[PDB]
Amino acid sequence: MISASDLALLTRQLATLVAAALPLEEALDAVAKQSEKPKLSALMAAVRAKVVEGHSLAEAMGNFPGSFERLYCAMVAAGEASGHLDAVLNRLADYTEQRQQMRSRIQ
Amino acid sequence: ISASDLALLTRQLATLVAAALPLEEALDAVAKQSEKPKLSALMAAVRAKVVEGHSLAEAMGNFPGSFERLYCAMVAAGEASGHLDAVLNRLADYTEQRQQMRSRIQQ
Repeated sequence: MISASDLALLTRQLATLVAAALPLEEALDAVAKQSEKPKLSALMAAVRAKVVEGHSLAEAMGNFPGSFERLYCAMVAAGEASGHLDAVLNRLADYTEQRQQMRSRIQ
Repeated sequence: ISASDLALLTRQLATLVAAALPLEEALDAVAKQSEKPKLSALMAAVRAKVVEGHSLAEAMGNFPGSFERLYCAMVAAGEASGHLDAVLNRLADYTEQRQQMRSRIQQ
């Protein structure tokens, strides 16, 4: 069960690195290394294990539906299917940053 | 540039510098990923000064309409200490905090 601010941080970082043409495995590594929360490092490294293991990012992410909801994984799947993963992650970073904002407006 | 623009660019820049991209590749990458030609141009201009041999802090310093004195002094200091990566992460938190205040008010 992931905090909306923590998902928004991971997704912005990942979108930035993937857009900068880091290989996916390296991008997931950089997001795991840069995390302040051990639980977030582990999560990103676990997703990376699956991608290195041969799974797509969506399938990898799909292993953690408490972190990565169905809509988010299907968005990733489609970007991978089209060769536009970087566009889809940039879109998801905006989306996730809106949910973080809604959660701070109340609490 | 706006508060939300500065927040985005600082977060992007922190993420890339932390991933060990050379500063000139990090600035390029952030200029490429911007949807606003004014954001891209600013970042290209900062990069120009940095390729001309200036510090990031001096480079940013030429645009006091975007990079406040405190922002620059933090960058200068991180450059001095060999910890620009840590300084940009802190500025990325600061600029996000600021942005989400102007957002609580914005609606």
